[PDB]
Amino acid sequence: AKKVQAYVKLQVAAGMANPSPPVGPALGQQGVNIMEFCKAFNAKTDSIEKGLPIPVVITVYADRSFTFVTKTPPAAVLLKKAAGIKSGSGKPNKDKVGKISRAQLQEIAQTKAADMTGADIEAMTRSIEGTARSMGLVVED
Amino acid sequence: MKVRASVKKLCRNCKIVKRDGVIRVICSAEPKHKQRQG
Amino acid sequence: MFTINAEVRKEQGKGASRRLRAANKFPAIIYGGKEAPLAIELDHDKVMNMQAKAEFYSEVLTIVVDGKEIKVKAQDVQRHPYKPKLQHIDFVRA
Amino acid sequence: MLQPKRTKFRKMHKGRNRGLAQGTDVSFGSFGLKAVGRGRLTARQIEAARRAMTRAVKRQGKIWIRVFPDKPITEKPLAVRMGKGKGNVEYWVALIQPGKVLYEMDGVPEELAREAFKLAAAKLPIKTTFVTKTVM
Amino acid sequence: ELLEPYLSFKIYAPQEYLSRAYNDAPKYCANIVDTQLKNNEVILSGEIPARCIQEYRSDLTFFTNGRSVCLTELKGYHVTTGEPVCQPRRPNSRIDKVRYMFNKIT
Amino acid sequence: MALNLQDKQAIVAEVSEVAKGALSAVVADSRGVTVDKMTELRKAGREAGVYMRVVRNTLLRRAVEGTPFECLKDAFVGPTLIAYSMEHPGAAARLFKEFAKANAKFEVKAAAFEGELIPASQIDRLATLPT
RNA sequence: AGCCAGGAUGUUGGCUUAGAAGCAGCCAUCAUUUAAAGAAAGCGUAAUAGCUCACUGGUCGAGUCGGCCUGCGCGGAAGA
Repeated sequence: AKKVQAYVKLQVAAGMANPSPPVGPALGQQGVNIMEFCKAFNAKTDSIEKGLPIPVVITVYADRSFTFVTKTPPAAVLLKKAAGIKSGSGKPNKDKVGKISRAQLQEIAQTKAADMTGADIEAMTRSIEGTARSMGLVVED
Repeated sequence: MKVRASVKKLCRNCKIVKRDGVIRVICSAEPKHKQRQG
Repeated sequence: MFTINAEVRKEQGKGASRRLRAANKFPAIIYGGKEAPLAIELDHDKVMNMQAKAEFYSEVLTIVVDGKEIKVKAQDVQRHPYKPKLQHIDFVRA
Repeated sequence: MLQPKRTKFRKMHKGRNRGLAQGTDVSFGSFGLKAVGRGRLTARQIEAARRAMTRAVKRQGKIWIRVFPDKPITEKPLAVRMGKGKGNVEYWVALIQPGKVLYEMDGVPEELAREAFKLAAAKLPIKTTFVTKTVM
Repeated sequence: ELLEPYLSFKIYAPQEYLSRAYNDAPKYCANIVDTQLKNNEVILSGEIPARCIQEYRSDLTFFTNGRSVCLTELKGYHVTTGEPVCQPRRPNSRIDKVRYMFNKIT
Repeated sequence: MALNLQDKQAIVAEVSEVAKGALSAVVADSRGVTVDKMTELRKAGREAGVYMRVVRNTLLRRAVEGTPFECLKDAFVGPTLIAYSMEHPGAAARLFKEFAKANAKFEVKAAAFEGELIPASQIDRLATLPT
């Protein structure tokens, strides 16, 4: 397991193939081709969905392309199609922008557990749900 | 170099000495922070 | 731990008061009830460190003079004009 | 610059600055810049020292000014001989006795106010310090 | 409302200096743009106003140690600029009716 | 650092984990990574939960201070950087072998895997565990 | 006090979709894995990355750090 060399977790919606205003120079900043994030970017994306910003490892070598294992979208953007409102903070405690419940967010939390690291699910629960708390969202426990 | 009447530590790596009675602030990091008098 | 040793004054007035307060000790007085007021000088440092707690200005103190203990309260107190030190205290008897 | 809105008289005697101050205790804010030095803060020094303090704490906090000039100070025009009447009031000042609380501040951390009062003190001629409202 | 030229400015500089060229970006009115590597060479698609574009050749000439190279072409009349909306005189003369236009002003 | 109450607290807490503990092993990551934190401790999550304590605090007057009341043979383990590894579920579980295997699994070093106490023995690679 | 260690996945987080990605400004200032880790004091970035400190291990082995009060001193202190 080699350490830091070039891998960076940055790209927008997984449905946006070959970006240039979003990523562009950021993905092709190194020797890796701009084409590498369209022909190979949707090779794993199509299996689930599109339009979801999902981070992926970009460990660039001298071997043209690179090795990668795609991970899990951020809880933030997940709370739009699974929250109702597409917005978020700006006014955290100043006003209650939205709300869910532990019965639904704890329900979604363990799905991301393949990427999450915890001794037990409950922990990841209060973690991700607290992430929801930062958005001005208050859990309906 | 500066020769101010007041010579407080600018950077973190600033160190106060008192060579030949005259107080100085030598900085191993930034050569601009080197100052005398005070 | 509110307990302060304190001797009895003898020479009252601006004269001995200043000689005394300029000797790491300051004058004070305990008065209240039917008893006649008892002028009482006490050590400075201690009481200076005592006002560091709010309970010094509420909870009952026990000033020890001539063996006899007097339960009191800090009804009044005079800070120094600007220096971090006291000048006089009025212990209203509890 | 602070200045009285109309007064009974336009000019007044110099007078001496003797004595201890009355504004000893902190009465409004939780902290304070007590004046140790014996002097006479002009209006420009108060407005200036306030600026370099109202900005030091940003939009947050609350500041009180425990002093006000109300003493007109006259000056003789340059190249004018002695006599021919009292000069013209060029500026207003507030006399400052030792132990005189100048600025008060609340709604700020003790260290933040500790730094804000270093700057206002820097602006003021008289020697100063830092005080905290002791409960009774 | 003032409008100024903002022609795109492609540039090719060695990758080792490529970070330093980014420092030129802050010093120039031109916006950052998409770019790509080309072997040891590096390339980027700039987009800066013509009014400041003339010094850009000096900038690439200095940063590259003479290894710098670049090209550009005018495009996009839309842009907007500041400040004070300064304008270059003047129009117009050698035609009848202009005196009536001067009369219209007052 | 917090005073006697907290040091002694964590220590006595370690002592309570020996009262219901069993097999233990050594580990010394002079150059460890948090990446390995998600291997042995993620393994802790693979066993049951948070309870497992690597509690790396082998000061001769700290972790060794809790030694005279439980397992005095571990007193010689004291020197150098050392992190005791107690267990609770499954007597003589597989947590021991995971230090030896993990060390060969990109981890630089692991206190020369000398182990601790069940047969009152020494450095011994043992698959001989109840499986 | 010095000494090789460590100082994490989403946080490209919502924000004015040009970015603010611990660190322009916003408000929030999560909680876990834990010997420890602020969703961060400084540095460095177009923004990342990156380099540090907080903090905590161990090596180490005895006093040490920061205010207050004052005494006496140094600097600030250049003329025919």
